[PDB]
Amino acid sequence: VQIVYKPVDLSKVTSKCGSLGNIHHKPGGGQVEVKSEKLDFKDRVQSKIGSLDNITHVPGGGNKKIETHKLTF
Amino acid sequence: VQIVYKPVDLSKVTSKCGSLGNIHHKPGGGQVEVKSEKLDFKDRVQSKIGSLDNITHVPGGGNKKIETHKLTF
Amino acid sequence: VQIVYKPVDLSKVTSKCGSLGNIHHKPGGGQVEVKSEKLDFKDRVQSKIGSLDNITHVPGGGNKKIETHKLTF
Amino acid sequence: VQIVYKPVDLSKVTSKCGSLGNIHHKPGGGQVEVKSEKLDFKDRVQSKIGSLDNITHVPGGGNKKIETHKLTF
Amino acid sequence: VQIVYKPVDLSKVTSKCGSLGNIHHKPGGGQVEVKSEKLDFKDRVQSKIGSLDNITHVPGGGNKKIETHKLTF
Amino acid sequence: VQIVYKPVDLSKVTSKCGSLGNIHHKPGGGQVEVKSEKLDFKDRVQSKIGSLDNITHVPGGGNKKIETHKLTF
Repeated sequence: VQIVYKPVDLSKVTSKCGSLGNIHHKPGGGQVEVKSEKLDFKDRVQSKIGSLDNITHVPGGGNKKIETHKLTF
Repeated sequence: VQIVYKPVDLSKVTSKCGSLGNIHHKPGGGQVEVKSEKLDFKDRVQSKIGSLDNITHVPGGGNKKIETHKLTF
Repeated sequence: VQIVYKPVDLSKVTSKCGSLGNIHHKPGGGQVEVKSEKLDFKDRVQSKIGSLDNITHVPGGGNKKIETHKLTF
Repeated sequence: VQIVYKPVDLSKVTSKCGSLGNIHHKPGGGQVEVKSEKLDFKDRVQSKIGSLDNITHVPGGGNKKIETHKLTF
Repeated sequence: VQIVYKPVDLSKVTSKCGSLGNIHHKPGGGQVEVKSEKLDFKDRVQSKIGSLDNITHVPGGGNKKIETHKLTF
Repeated sequence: VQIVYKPVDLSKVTSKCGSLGNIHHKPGGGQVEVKSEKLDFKDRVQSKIGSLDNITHVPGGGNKKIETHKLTF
């Protein structure tokens, strides 16, 4: 048995941007009011209140090559 | 048996943008009011209140190449 | 048995951005008011209140190559 | 009279367990509210209220051999 | 008369357990409220209120041999 | 008369546990409120209130051999 596994790649993944900017992200500008009375928790509680986990992501290029080569005999 | 596995790939994935910008994202500009009375929880609670997990994502190029090569004998 | 595993890569993953900036991220500009009376917790509590885990991420290039080679006999 | 009582016993009672666990028992997570007004007992009273006599029993092996030998002459 | 009582035993009662754990027992997580007004008792009262007599029993082996030999003459 | 009473035992009652642990027992996590007004008892009263007589029992091996021999002549 001969197996020859010779995949060849000359690919390009490219971008050109003349400028990138003037980007505004303002989560949670409105007031948040939470009022709790006489509550009863008999098991686990997770509480998030306000402005959490918000992302601004502005990469000058966010290009991806994802590449898997697999041989199973 | 001979198996010759010789795929060749000269592809290009490309973008050009003259400029990118003036982008405005404003989640949760409105007020949030939560009033809770006499509630009773016999099991687990997850609570999110306000402005959470909002994404602004402005890649100057967001190009993707996804590529899988598989041989099973 | 011969297995010859000779994958060849000449790839490029690239970006050019002429300028990158004027990026604004303002989570939680609104007031957060949390008022609790007579609450009763009989198991674990996690509480986050205010402005937490917000990300600004502005890489001059955030390009990725991900490349996996596997041979199983 | 000759009586020979010679039962012979090479038996095995056996278990193998790869792992045992992740067992949750939560009796009485609901509230109990008892309101008694103007009751009249002319004899003995036994009252159990709440969470009583609850068993969790998790033996790593819970085998029984029960063996009775009786001779009546 | 000859009576020869000679039961011969080579029994085994056995377990092998790879691990035993992650056992949770939470009786009476709910509240108990007992309100008694104007009650009359002519005879004996036993009252149990709350979380009583609850058992967690986790033996790494719980094997029993129970073995009774009786001769009546 | 001859009575020979020669029961013979080579038995074993056995366990092997690779690890034992991570056992949690929390009786009476809920509050107990008892309010008694204008009650009248003409005989003995036993009252248990709160968290009483609760057992945790975790023996590394909790095997039993019970072996009873009786000859009645």
